[PDB]
Amino acid sequence: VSPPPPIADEPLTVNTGIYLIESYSLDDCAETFKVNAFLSLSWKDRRLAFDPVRSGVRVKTYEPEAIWIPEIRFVNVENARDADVVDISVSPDGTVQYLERFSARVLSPLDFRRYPFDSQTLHIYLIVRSVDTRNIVLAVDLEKVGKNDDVFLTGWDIESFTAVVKPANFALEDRLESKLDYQLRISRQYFSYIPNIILPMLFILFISWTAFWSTSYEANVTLVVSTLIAHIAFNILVETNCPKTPYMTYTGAIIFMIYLFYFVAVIEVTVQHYLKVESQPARAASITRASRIAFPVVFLLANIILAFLFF
Amino acid sequence: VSPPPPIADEPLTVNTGIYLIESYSLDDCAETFKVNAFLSLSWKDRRLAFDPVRSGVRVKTYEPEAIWIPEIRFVNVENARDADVVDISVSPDGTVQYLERFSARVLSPLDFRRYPFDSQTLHIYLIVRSVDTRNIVLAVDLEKVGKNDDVFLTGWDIESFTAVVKPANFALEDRLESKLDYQLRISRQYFSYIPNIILPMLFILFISWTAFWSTSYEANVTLVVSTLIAHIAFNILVETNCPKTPYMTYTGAIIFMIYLFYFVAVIEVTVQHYLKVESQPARAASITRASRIAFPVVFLLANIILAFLFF
Amino acid sequence: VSPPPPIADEPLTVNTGIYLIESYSLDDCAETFKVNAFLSLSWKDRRLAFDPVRSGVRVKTYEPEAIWIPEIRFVNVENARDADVVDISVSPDGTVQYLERFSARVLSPLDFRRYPFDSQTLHIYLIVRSVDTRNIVLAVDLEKVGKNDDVFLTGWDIESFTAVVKPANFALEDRLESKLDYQLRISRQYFSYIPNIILPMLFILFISWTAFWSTSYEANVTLVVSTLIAHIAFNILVETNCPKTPYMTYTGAIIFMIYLFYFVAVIEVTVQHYLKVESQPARAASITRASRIAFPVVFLLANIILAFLFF
Amino acid sequence: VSPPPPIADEPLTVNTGIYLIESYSLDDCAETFKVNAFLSLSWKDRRLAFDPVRSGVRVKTYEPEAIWIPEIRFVNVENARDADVVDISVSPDGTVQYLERFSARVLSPLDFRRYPFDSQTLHIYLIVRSVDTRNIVLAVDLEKVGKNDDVFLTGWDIESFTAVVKPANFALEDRLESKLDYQLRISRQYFSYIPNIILPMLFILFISWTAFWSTSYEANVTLVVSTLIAHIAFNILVETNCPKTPYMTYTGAIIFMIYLFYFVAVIEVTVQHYLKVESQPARAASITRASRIAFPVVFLLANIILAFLFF
Amino acid sequence: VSPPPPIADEPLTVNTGIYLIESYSLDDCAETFKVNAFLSLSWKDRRLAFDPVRSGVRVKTYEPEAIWIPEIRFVNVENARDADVVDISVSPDGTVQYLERFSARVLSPLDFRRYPFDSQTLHIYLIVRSVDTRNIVLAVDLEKVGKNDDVFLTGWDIESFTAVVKPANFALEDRLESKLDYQLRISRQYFSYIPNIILPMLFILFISWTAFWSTSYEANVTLVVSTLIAHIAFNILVETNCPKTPYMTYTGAIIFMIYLFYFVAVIEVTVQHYLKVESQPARAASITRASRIAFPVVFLLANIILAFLFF
Ligand SMILES: CC(C)c1cccc(C(C)C)c1O
Ligand SMILES: [Cl-]
Ligand SMILES: [Cl-]
Ligand SMILES: [Cl-]
Ligand SMILES: [Cl-]
Ligand SMILES: [Cl-]
Repeated sequence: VSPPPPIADEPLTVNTGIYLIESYSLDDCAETFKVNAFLSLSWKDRRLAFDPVRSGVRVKTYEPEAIWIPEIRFVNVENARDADVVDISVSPDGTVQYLERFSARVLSPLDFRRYPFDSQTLHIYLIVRSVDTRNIVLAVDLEKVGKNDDVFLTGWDIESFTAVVKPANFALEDRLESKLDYQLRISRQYFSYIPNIILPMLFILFISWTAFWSTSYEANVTLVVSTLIAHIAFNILVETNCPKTPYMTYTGAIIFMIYLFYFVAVIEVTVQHYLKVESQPARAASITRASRIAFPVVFLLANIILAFLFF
Repeated sequence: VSPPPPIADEPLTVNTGIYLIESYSLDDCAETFKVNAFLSLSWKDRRLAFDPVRSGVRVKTYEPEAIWIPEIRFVNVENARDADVVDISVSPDGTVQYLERFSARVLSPLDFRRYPFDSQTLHIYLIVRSVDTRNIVLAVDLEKVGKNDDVFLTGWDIESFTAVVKPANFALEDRLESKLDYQLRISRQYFSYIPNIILPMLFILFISWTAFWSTSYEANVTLVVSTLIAHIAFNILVETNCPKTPYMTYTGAIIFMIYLFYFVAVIEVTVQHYLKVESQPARAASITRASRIAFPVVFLLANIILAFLFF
Repeated sequence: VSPPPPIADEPLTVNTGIYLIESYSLDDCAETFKVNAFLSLSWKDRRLAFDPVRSGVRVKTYEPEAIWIPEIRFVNVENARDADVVDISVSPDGTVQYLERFSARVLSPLDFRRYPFDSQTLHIYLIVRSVDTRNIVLAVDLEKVGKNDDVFLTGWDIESFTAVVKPANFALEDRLESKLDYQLRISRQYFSYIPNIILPMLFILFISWTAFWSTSYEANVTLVVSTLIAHIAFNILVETNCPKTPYMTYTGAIIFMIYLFYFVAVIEVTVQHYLKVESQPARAASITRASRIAFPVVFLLANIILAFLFF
Repeated sequence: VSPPPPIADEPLTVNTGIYLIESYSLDDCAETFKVNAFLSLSWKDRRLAFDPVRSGVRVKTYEPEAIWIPEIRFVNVENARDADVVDISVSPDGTVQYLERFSARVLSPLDFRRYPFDSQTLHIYLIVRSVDTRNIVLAVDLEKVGKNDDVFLTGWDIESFTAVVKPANFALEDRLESKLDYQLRISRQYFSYIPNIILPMLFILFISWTAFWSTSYEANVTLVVSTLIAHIAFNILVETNCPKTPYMTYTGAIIFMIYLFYFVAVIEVTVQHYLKVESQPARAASITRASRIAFPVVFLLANIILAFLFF
Repeated sequence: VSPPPPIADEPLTVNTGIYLIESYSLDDCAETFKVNAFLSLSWKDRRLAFDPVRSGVRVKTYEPEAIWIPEIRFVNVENARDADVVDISVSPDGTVQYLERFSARVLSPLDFRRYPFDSQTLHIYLIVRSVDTRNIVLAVDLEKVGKNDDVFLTGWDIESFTAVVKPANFALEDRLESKLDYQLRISRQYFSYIPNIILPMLFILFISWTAFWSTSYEANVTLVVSTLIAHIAFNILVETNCPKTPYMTYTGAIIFMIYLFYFVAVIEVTVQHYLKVESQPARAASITRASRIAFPVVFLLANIILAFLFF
């Protein structure tokens, strides 16, 4: 229980590897996701070297307490990881082969600007603090990085689980720290978004536009205002249950634009009636007639503009 | 505390068995369910063999620390299982009989495509990682698999708890892994759906269809739009409180179709009025007259089509 | 640390007793409840007997580790109970007197068929698995079963805390099990239900029935449909927040019947108008006049029928 | 690790004291509140007496394991308290000075009858069970009982933290129990109630009363019914999120009375119209004229009656 | 062990420093936030002094058990912090350099008076209780206080992480206490508030004001009342999900004022109609004409007054 000594001035290279067993509980609101994975660590400790002939065994198994193990920690975890040592094995030269199974709630931010057509890169940061006697540097064993084929996130297509092989070495509180980046690339698999959210919302908006084919101010007030209540009630029904996002999203803009369309529709209805009351049914009829094309066209173009702006 | 040695080159067969005591907290949203069960393990360690004459005892009881126990883990659990060793018993030949009581929150995906007439297969995966000295393989003792008769999940019929006797042996990180599949088959209790959800949502839709027996555009706008609000408010009332499902479900389609029916009903109402204003009460009356049969018939057929498509 | 030996062939009788200190968090939805209680165990271990004269002491206090204690477990608990040994005391003849303080989230199903006029029987099942050497049977010490007078569940009258003195001995995985049933009888506090839920729901229904005193189809459509929205919004306001119950409840039936009454009221309104439009104000007036008595009477009788059926 | 022996037949007096560091998470629904506090215990165990000359030290510090500490427990806590021993100090005479820092979710019932003008007395019950060798009695050290000035509960004024100095010694399961009552007196902060809840609810109700200045049955149906929906939606907006209270509260009564006022207003509207249709516009006008004063006056009086009844 | 001895009469100075690694789960409702940070402690224990020449080593590493470490605690944490000792290092003069990684749910009150244009100062209070042998005082090592650049709280700009260098030394239960204040200054990201909350809420209000351009009492009742329902439904849609704030906020006032504006708008509508019915269309027209400017102007000024009052 002291770090291994350097042959020359070299730092201790710890070979890492994360193998995802299970990925679950991705909370879009909290920006967290839970993982069940294997963490494999490998380093050279000469104090533990042995001759396979005079020992008989080709590999020696140790208990965590018995030998020096580097203090590897996760940077972005909520509570400290729940680890269980699976195996520790020493090869004749002194190469330790550590493997543990852990579960962790990882904090990784999410970008909803392009929701529900968004892709995310989830991060798992590995860190090691360099000791008094010698410096510790992390390295990636690509043979020890992967994920089980069964690894799923409902409503997401899991593209890849890879690691940024070059560690980000830096000084923190007068000591060296080696930081490794493991990336989980996921893209939204939301198909049912169209018939469940977009299409009913659009039907309600269209229902308001039928007031451009009526002259009954009482039926028109009922149309635009009652559809505005329906629109809001529908949005309470399909609510993301997430706090408001500080930035403007694609879907956020569309919804804003829809509120603006209900507003402008009321203006038209109000004008059409006022012109009729002021015995000017020529202007009242022309406005209503224009609105029949004006509303769908402006809506269609404004959506094309937004879609272009976000994607 | 070292694995038992092989007679010849054979792997160590560990006989498993899960006996469900309690099943609870099935979360449709989270795709999780909690379990209280017995995990019985049984293997042969010759180092432990005894003569009942020299020992006096017909069976020897050990403490977990005293003997070598295989590291059996669950694949799909959220946090590591809460285990309590009930009993460890060695028979004269060296056959170990381990039994522990555990509780675990198991992650198993759910298929809502046929909801609320759906059946689900809940999974409990047992795994063992092969050691340095020898390979470990899992096997099922069918006498040690079952469930208490009292075992219940409110709103589900618990059909069976069985295990896929042939383990899925595979290589992972240069070591053999032996995986076992325990399946909990449950089917839903869909009767209260009819009076609680289907019938009221239907009454609301029918209330809209009474606009095919009226010529009052003001009363008809009120009918279709106000029932559309009622429909949405009712759906907020019977809300599954689950995130939206990425795939299209049977119930999802019906609801979509209902929104489309409210849309088409507004088109009819609008047309009826426009033809009536444009002094064409022949076409206005004929359309309304058709709609009286057109709407119920198309609805009935479209539902028959969907029911056939999903089931 | 081995079970006590039998004088003859008799099984070991462990005398149990649960004393409720606190009862809390009764979750109607989850079908669980939390408890703080004392669990008192008493058995005869001769290996521990002593002469009070030679020992000069009445009773000898032991530490849990020092002596053999039977593995008593709860059948219906979520996580394993949080136990704290209060006292272990041996009398001269070897009668052990164990007492521990525990807290447990107990899973006990609930029957809402007669809600909110329901009574429930909460269960706490104690179990012991018989060992290799000898069989263990549970017994009830009635002097050690009770509850503190301060024991409360908000919204329930706590009737009794008693135990089914005869244990349910049965075989499980070729070993004997001794199961004891502790019952907590609670009845509901239904008074605030009348002014808070029943009466406003009834006022909303009556408001719709005023359409039987009007001939204005526009005012009548507004009446029945707007009260149908009010009814739903009120139900969202008084929502049980519980997943839907798979079975039909008393309150479930009443609400279903209310939805059917809103439906039939729309039929009347529609008919009355159609007959008036078809210049038949004799039938239109007679139907409306009947409905003024038909609706309250049928509602009153249909309730009487339901109340009789459930109680 | 055995209780201290009595000089004469006296019981062991343990001097207690709770000092609130932080109070938080007061859940009105759950009737629980969380606390961070110091629990100071002091008793004389002569077995621990030392000579300051032979020891060098004027006070000796011990580890919890090393000496006999009385088993002090909380009666009304959800899970067992999270304790951390801060200091254990013995002075030559054998006087032990224990101090711990604990956090606990305390269950104390709440009386909402006078909400939001209510005051509550939160309880923290300390208990000690007497042993075989000698009886243990709790006592209060008033110098060791208080609260930090920073101690806050959002929306409450924290009046006092005091203890009922006379313990409630009683027999339980043939052993003596000494109980101590610590009381946290809090009163509510109710000013934002008026503008946030009471006033908008009253504006909506007044909006309905404008139907006493109109003869349009269609505008009047819309007024009373649409305000009844608004009233309900507003109540969903300001919802306490608490299960229904089994007893009738002050606020509960006001809301009930408001529902009754919407009901009676519909009766007026219905009557006024029926009398007008039955060509009796003398009675129709007189009723409406009365209602203009009848409704505000009866409402004002009925509230005065209720306020008097509850306070 | 035992505290270090003083050279002269001086108190023991413990040099503290908190380095935020992760900040997450800021709950505006619960007035709590979670943190992952390093806690660095440093004091001089002469008992540990050594000669680097005689020792060979320039620094000695110890295990927590081996040496005296001061009991540093947090004042405002929910449960006791989850700590893991990273490193303990003694320099030849006996200066201990302790470093641990902890995670804690910190309770810090929030002031919503200026929401959503608010800034908050989150607190982390460090405390040490003075022992009998000697007094302990906390000090800040400014080189050891900071935050990772990646440290984020969604929807907030993290301004600074600093400590109030002068500790709050005070007496508590006849012992000295040294308190340090660590402050996390955050300001809100209010831009998405305008398009998401302020603008749609405003449109809904303007929709009501169109009743000043209509004489149809039926269309006007529908306008003001239906927009009042829309306003409430929209507020249920954008709900903070936070318990009501005991104090009056800026947004609280605006919303109250909006409810008052819906009320006054109904008064106008009612008056305009009553004057028209009482054949006084001169006053009816003049009021409506004034309201067209009166409502926007008074609203604009009243908002200017409020904005000035809060900011
Ligand atoms: C006036 C009447 C036809 C009406 C129109 C719009 C909305 C509602 C409800 C949702 C308040 C309504 O009752
Ligand atoms: Cl970690
Ligand atoms: Cl596991
Ligand atoms: Cl248990
Ligand atoms: Cl406790
Ligand atoms: Cl702490």
